[PDB]
Amino acid sequence: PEEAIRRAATILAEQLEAFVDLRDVRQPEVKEEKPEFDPILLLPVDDLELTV
DNA sequence: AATCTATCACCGCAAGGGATAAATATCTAACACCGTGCGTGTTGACTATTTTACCTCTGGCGGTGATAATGGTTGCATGTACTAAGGAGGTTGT
Repeated sequence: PEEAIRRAATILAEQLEAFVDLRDVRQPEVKEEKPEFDPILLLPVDDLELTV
């Protein structure tokens, strides 16, 4: 389950035609985000640049 | 505990979205002034703060009435189911 997740769950990209613009009408509304910056002592191990 | 090939995919690395912070412009608030009026001060006359004195409230409680009145109240403990004990007394027995 440490492999069988990171595209195995994003199959959600195949369950969303029912709900998030069913048609052809993307509208002006945002994504409104989360930033925390380099090189803060709290930053994830991914901020060493990794390998699969 | 090292090796990797061969998974399912994260990175490989192009694009672009929001963000925030700069500059501007607006807002308000903090203040310093002024003016008001109140609680700044002593003095003085008031009248009723307190005390004691006096004259005379409220409520302390002790005292007990007499034409005569002279057989009383009191209602439901409980109705069941048990059974252990004591109580009775005549008698046929110990």
